[PDB]
Amino acid sequence: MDDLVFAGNKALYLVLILSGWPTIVATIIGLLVGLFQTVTQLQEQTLPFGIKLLGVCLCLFLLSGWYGEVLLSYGRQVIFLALA
Amino acid sequence: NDISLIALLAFSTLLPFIIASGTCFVKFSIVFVMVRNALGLQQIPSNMTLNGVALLLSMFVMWPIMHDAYVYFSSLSKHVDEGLDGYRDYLIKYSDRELVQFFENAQLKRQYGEETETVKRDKDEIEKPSIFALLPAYALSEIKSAFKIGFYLYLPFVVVDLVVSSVLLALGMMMMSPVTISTPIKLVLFVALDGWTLLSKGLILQYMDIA
Amino acid sequence: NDISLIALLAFSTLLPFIIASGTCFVKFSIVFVMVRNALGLQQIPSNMTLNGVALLLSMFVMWPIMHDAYVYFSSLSKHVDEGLDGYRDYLIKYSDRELVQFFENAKDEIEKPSIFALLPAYALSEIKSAFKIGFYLYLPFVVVDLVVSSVLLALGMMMMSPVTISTPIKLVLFVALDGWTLLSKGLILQYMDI
Amino acid sequence: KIPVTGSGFVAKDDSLRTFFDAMALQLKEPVIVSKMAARKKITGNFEFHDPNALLEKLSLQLGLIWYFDGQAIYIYDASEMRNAVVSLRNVSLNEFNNFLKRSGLYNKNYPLRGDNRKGTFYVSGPPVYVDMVVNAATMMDKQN
Amino acid sequence: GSGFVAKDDSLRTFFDAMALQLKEPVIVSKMAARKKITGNFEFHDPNALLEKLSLQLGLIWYFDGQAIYIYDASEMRNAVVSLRNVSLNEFNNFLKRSGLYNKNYPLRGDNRKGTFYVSGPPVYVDMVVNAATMMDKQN
Amino acid sequence: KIPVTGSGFVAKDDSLRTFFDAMALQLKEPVIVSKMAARKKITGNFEFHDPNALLEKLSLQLGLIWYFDGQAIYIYDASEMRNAVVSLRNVSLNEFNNFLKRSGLYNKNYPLRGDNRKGTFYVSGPPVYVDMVVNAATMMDKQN
Amino acid sequence: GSGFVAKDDSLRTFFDAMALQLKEPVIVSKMAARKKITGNFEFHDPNALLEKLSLQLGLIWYFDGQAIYIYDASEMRNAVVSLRNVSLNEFNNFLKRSGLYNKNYPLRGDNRKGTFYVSGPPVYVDMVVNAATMMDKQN
Amino acid sequence: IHHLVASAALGFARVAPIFFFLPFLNSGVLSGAPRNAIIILVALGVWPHMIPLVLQEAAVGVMLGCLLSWPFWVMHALGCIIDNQRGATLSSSSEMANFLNMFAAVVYLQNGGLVTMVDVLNKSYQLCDPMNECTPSLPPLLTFINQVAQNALVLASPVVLVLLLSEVFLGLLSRFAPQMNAFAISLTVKSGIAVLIMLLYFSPVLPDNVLRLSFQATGLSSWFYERG
Repeated sequence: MDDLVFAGNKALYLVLILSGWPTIVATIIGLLVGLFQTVTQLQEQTLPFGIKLLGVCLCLFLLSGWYGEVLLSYGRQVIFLALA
Repeated sequence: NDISLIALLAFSTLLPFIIASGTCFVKFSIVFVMVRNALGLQQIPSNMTLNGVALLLSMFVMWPIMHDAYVYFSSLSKHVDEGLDGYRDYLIKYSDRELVQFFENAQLKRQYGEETETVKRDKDEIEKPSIFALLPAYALSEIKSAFKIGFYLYLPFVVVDLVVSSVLLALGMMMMSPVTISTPIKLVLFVALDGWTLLSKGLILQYMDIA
Repeated sequence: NDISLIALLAFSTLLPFIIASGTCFVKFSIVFVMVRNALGLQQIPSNMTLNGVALLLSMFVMWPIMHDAYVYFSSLSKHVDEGLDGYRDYLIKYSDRELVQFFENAKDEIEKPSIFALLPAYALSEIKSAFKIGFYLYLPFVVVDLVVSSVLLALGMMMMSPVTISTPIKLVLFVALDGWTLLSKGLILQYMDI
Repeated sequence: KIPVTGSGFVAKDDSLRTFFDAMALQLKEPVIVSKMAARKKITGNFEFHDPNALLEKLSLQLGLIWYFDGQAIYIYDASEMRNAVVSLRNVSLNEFNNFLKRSGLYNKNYPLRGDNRKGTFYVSGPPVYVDMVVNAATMMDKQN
Repeated sequence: GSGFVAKDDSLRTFFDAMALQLKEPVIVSKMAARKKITGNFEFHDPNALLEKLSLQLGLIWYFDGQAIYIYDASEMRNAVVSLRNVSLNEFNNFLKRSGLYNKNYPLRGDNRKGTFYVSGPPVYVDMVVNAATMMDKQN
Repeated sequence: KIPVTGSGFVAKDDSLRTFFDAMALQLKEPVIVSKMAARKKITGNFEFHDPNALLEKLSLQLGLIWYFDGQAIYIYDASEMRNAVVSLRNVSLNEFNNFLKRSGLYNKNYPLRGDNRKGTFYVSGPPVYVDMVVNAATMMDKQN
Repeated sequence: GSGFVAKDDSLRTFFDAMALQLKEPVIVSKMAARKKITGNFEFHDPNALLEKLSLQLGLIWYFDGQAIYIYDASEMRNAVVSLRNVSLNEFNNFLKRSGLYNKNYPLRGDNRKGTFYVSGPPVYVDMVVNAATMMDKQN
Repeated sequence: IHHLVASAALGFARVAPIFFFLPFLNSGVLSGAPRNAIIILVALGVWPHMIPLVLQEAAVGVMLGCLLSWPFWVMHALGCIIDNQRGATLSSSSEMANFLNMFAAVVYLQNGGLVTMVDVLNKSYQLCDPMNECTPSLPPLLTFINQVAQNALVLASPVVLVLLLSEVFLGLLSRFAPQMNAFAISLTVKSGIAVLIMLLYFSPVLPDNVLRLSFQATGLSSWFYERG
């Protein structure tokens, strides 16, 4: 029981922490572009996607090999708890 | 010799009946299907195949136990009791204790009446349960054990799907199904982990041992 | 021949157990549906013709194996093992040697392993290799699925499903590449050389 | 480790097979308790100094039937008693009672009911007593 | 001297340890191999220790001249067999002259007749019945 | 690199099949151990200088039966001892014991129990001794 | 001098190398080719080394005039055969006059009777059974 | 002999809908080859001893299968509101609710589970044996839809109110500067707050309520009566 509680607490923790850096690197560049639009008046609502695509695709570029060694380290542990 | 084909049409359905109900084939078929639903595939890998691979591993394990029923072979029922001690001992080891006692008491309540003394756990030292109480309880105890393995197997992929559906909502791509992106990167988690040589490696070690 | 019609109908329900597990039909039929799902199709072409092309390609490497058993094959104890020796020197090629020792315990030149010990490892080795070469096919289509979905998002049309646009492009990327014949050439050259 | 001064058996929820095997030393024969008469339980402080008289009283208070055939003591409950009626074509009942008295299988609690010089009688008792009486009665007429 | 300190043994590792002082091998059945025993036992009179422990545990045993068979008490079977042309007093002299006569389980029957009643261990009953119907076949 | 310069066999968890083959040169016959008697294990420092008394002592301490038929030493465990009753039609027991004494297959540990000049007797022992005495007594009546 | 240096050889390639110092080919069975041997051996008295190795590894062997068959100890079989019109003594004279007489596994039986007991390697017992039952039909 | 087919086709009728409804017994985890062998073993193992008798016994089975599938519908409806508030479901106007249903099907299955399931099914023949015209008792059936919805709403009550305050505060942030595109700015953060808030009460609260909403054998008389 205490491992079923631990494995459920860690699956939600890894979802929270792996979707952390791409969702805070697409937030500062969602807010500072609009703060530039508060100084100079622009009425183009479809503007900060041009930076949001480069922000998410460059954050997923440097940490690409890092996600594989957190998914493999958690996926090998849960099967050892399953079988043994 | 077609006068015994009325019993051949019973023995050729009773021999797969024990296979699909009371042996280890039930655990292997549920785990193999639930890892197909864990990845998110519907047809492939074509469970006509998976009922053959699960039968090859179950006959691999059931080969020494069934062979003792052939080295041997009101009045014939006491002869078949001596021929069926290895199967009753295999069903005792892997069924549930709290569930066989339920099927034992409901049978005594069925046969003799409501004033029958309730059987407790302390019979287990010398008294052995019947073959009609182990056989329904073994199937449910392997449905419980295979669903227990399949939830653990299920968890990593759900971790992949909940980050993929989060980054497709960070970008403004809410009108985009995340299955078409996750299904490539859900397949690397099964080939870099070589789980086909890990589930079959572990499920054999639960029932037999090496060296 | 009423003692032989049972020996014909059981053989006709035994070959669907063997062809679907212990031949190259396993690796053949899986990739045809993974490339069927990579384009975004559900009912095209069917589930029936994809097992037909894979069965016709499956006997291209099994008919040279089956002819050796037809010429060769209580005297039937050692009669069967050499009739299947042309099938068991093929099953050691495409399986894992450490895995067949796991089933043989639970050199190889002086003694070939048991025939019932390496057929599950052959099946697991072809499901694993089909999943590996099946992951590769998905990637080009996923790129042309993310490009059109981010070009329409460069515009203001966030309420627009890109499946109505990506499906023309995905099957010109498979016919300008000549995809269907290209996969079958590599599947034949992985088993029988030219 | 076991401090009580006297001698006796203390049963705490014993189940009538482990209880009668404890009486199987004062009785000098092994006791065989059936399957239906082993579901009943008994608890209390007992002592055995003439167990052939103690077994008769507890077989009426609990409800049981017993039989001693020279080697063992069989115990069934009361609802397992069976009946039979058989006919002897060429030996008498007084001839069959001399075979039971001389061998040592004559049981005065379950006698044979019938006319003294005829061929038919009526026997009833425990299932090991009836299946011996019927089998020896139909195996003496075929000899004679 | 000697002995055996049993700690949660299973009545098959115990009666094999007694099978040195007893000068014969011991064959314990698998329905009497589920009972257990523990305690410090000293083997200085084994033929009376086996007789006492068969009654305290509830057991039946038999020694035919080569081994000692041990069953539990609920495996005792019985039969009644008819000899057409050989007396019981002659068959009982065959058992006395051979060595299979066991005074614990004798043959209950009329002294000059053909019918008797036998009961005991299953290896003793299935020998007496077979050697009696193979003595009607000889005559 | 080998220890103290005496003679002996050191057994570190062998399985009674690799152990008796080490004794199979002091005994001058090959040793055949059954499949059920190869699951027990032994561990210790042993010393063979007359092995027929060591095998007699270990067959009682471990629980085993054995038979030397003139060319090999068969070893079974005690739970494989089988028995049979066979009746001789045209030859006596003393005229069969003279065949066993002259042929050297007579074993004093498991003799033939029966009346001295009759046709029926009783054998018990290892399955290679019982399958030899049954077939050699059946095939001698059809000879005479 | 000659000799063989075995490093984890598989007991079929080891006994094939002794088939030149022995003057006959050596035929090793399937179950006996699973054991392994290693070490430096010197072949100068091969028939004295073959018996010493066949007792330490656990093997049986039989040389019939053309080859040396080698089995292991678990493959030894036995039989009993009844002759109707020839005795044991002239059948032993058939084995001595032919050259198939093996003094390690002789025939056990009364000297002028019909029954005897054979036990040895399977290429020996399957010859003695077929040669004994084909002399009664000739006589 | 030949009547046991009818005595196992009467057991199959009651057992089969329950199998159809429960999450650890459906077609996703039980393929066609072993499926029809288990339900004859269980139906022969629970027997206490004309076309519309199989329809009456099927109606008692659909009422029993909904009562045994009572605590998993609450966790699935919990997941569909947690997944709906963060986004990811407005393409029809799931992936998260299948995780809470798979979790509750294991945390129910460890402690007890199949014992109370076959205890309910064995007490069903002690009150509604066939040829006595049992019936699923209409006047409590009408509030069954309401009960699951109420339980799901109270269970999910934190995460909706927190995501509602995140929408009022982000709506207040746009009144100070309307050039923000605050519709899509909230869409990046609500899927992280709907995970962080449910992390604080996933462990201590959620495995209790599955053992609280589980239907037991003591309430069978309030849901099944007899006409006879």
